[PDB]
Amino acid sequence: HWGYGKHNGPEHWHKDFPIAKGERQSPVDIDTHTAKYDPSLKPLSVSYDQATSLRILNNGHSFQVTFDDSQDKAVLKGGPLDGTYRLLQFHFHWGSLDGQGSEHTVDKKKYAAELHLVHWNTKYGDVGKAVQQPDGLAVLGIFLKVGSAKPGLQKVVDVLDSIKTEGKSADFTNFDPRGLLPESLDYWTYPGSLTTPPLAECVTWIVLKEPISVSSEQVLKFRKLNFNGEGEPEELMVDNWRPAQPLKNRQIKASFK
Ligand SMILES: C[C@@H]1CC(=O)[C@@]2(C)CC[C@H]3[C@@H](CC[C@@H]4C[C@H](OS(N)(=O)=O)CC[C@@]43C)[C@H]12
Ligand SMILES: [Zn+2]
Repeated sequence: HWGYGKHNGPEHWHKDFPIAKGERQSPVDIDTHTAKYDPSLKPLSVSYDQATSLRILNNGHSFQVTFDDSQDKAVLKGGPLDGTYRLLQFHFHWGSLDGQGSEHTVDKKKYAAELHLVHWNTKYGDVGKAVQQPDGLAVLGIFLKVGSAKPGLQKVVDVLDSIKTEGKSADFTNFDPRGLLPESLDYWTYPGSLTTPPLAECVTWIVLKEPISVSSEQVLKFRKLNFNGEGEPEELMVDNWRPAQPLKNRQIKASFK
């Protein structure tokens, strides 16, 4: 029922998901001058060498690459985190044009897209239990700007024609998510939420300062996806981003000076 349109988009979500007006909603604007450098923050540990990708799926609100999270193979540790977080999936949010698409903003700047690598805390045993906990999930957010191609994204772009409509999936084995990371792991962190329904307040956000560059041809392929199922009136999957929500009583911390 929910979506990104005039009649079912972000301003409607609170009716089915009243936590939409809660105290730790995401995304937020990152005011770079107000974010406090925290020398106590650890470097982020991204251990993706044994990652096992399984499938690529159009879920009607994004496309996602799902991983085997039945063991500690692709894990996030350190940074602001206590314990070990398993990679479940990554997905993107993007715009109809390059001047919008990101969920987080930086001094009100919107990027063309935002990559979310979703991880869950192994102390809760499964992701369904983890989404009920304030420290259940860690989402690594990476901004995309348009310029030079990202070679590590091309394997993803080239299969999107096979998952055009809601509910379509394909084999997507042997994909290495290290190819989607920028040079620097400098980050901002704050306590927040899932950015789609059910908007659960279960996420430690880790947003990288350094964007990755993708080509116009790569983001054009995102924009050919469809929100609709096959047969249904064609509605391009564009502008699948929630705007910035009130920061309320929260501090954004920077890992860097
Ligand atoms: C599988 C877990 C358990 C659960 O209840 C689910 C299904 C809610 C929806 C979640 C999913 C985890 C992966 C995604 C995270 C995304 O949030 S974001 N955009 O902040 O990264 C919201 C959409 C998403 C599919 C959750
Ligand atoms: Zn997301």
